[PDB]
Amino acid sequence: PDSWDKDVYPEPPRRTPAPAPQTSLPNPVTYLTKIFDLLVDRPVTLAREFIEQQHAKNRYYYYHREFRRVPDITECEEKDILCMFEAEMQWRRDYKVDQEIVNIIQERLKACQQREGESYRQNCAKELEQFTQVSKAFQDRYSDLGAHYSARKCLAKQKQRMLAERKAAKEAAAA
Amino acid sequence: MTMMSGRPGRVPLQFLPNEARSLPPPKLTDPRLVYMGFLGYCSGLIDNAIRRRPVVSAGLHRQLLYVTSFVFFGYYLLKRQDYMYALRDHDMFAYVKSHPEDFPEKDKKTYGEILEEFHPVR
Ligand SMILES: CCCCCCCCCCCCCCCCCC(=O)OC[C@H](COP(=O)([O-])OCC(O)COP(=O)([O-])OC[C@@H](COC(=O)CCCCCCCCCCCCCCCCC)OC(=O)CCCCCCCCCCCCCCCCC)OC(=O)CCCCCCCCCCCCCCCCC
Ligand SMILES: CCCCCCCCCCCCCCCCC[C@@H](O)O[C@H](CO[C@H](O)CCCCCCCCCCCCCCC)COP(=O)(O)OCC[N+](C)(C)C
Repeated sequence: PDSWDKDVYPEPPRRTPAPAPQTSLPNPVTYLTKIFDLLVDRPVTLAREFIEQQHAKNRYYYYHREFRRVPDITECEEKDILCMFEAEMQWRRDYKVDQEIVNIIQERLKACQQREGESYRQNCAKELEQFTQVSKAFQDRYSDLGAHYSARKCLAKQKQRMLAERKAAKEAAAA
Repeated sequence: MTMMSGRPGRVPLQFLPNEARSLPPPKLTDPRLVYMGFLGYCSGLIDNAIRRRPVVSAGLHRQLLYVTSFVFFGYYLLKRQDYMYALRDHDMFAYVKSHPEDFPEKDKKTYGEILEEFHPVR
């Protein structure tokens, strides 16, 4: 349904075959499905219609909270406590958002594996590639910080990685 | 070592220099004063209990005098304590202002230019 965006959680076009009866015998599954429909799906639908009718008479909205962007930990003086506090809060929010991004990608991967059935090893290559990329990025950013993590430790990790990459690049240039 | 024993202009047994009158007095609802009154009330209760009298009801005049005396002493005690701390801060700031070489304000460095070692936890 329209509850979620179908671009963030995509699905294939859902091709299903038409029934081709080849026996004179009746199909018990169809008879049981008709019984289940008429006996379960209709009263539930009526109850849902009543509940939605009651809901439409009382409609109110809640809004997603917006946050502005503040200076990062790089634009803060060494002992400036207030700027450090704002930067740390913003960094923590970004960490939560990145965790949720990884969660979305993992949900895509699991849904693909279940959906594709016996052809999952070939039909889910793109989702596996996306998860590998996002996992590599996330791992670089936050792994090994440990408990008592902060924006300063993440910055130190990034600086160390940049220094190593610069040295490797300059030594490969001399080759 | 005595830090304030011989500070120029100090009167030997004053307990409250005239300079202290320039500071805001403690409010009568100061929680420290309330704690001193609590101490006086506890002293009154212990006085009742030691003398084998009904602890809460025995002497109301005595308990009132206890609370009043503790509050009365505590008010002047707090005034003197606040005066001493104001003196300490005044002297500190004057000395820092008069010796600029010993208290330099060096250049501020942002965290984007300071190299901090990263220690992985694994
Ligand atoms: C941290 C936050 C704040 C906490 C503050 C600190 C703690 C509280 C304050 C401490 C001092 C205050 C009390 C001092 C006098 C107490 C002496 C005493 O004997 O009491 C008996 C006395 C009973 O005597 P009685 O009623 O005349 O008749 C019974 C006979 O006397 C029958 O008596 P008896 O002599 O025949 O019975 C014998 C008994 C008699 O022996 C005792 O009663 C022991 C009392 C020793 C007093 C404590 C020592 C000095 C204070 C130091 C406390 C240190 C606290 C820090 C933590 C360390 C813990 C020790 O001895 C034993 O049975 C041996 C038992 C061995 C146990 C050993 C443990 C003893 C030490 C425990 C101290 C804990 C703190 C005080 C406990 C409360 C005591 C009432 O108790 C009371 O009735 C008075 C207590 C209530 C008064 C306060 C109520 C205020 C009014 C109500 C309205 C509130 C206003 C709210 C405002 C908002 C508007 C609504
Ligand atoms: C266990 C609790 C301790 C309680 C101790 C006794 C408390 C009751 C005693 C009442 C004190 C009365 C003295 C005040 C009357 C006027 C005298 C005044 O002029 O004396 C001044 C001095 O003031 C007194 O010293 C202040 C006494 C207050 C003591 C209380 C502080 C206790 C520490 C915190 C514990 C909480 C106490 C709570 C009390 C209920 C003179 O200053 P100065 O001549 O230049 O100093 C000589 C010493 N020097 C030079 C070497 C420094």
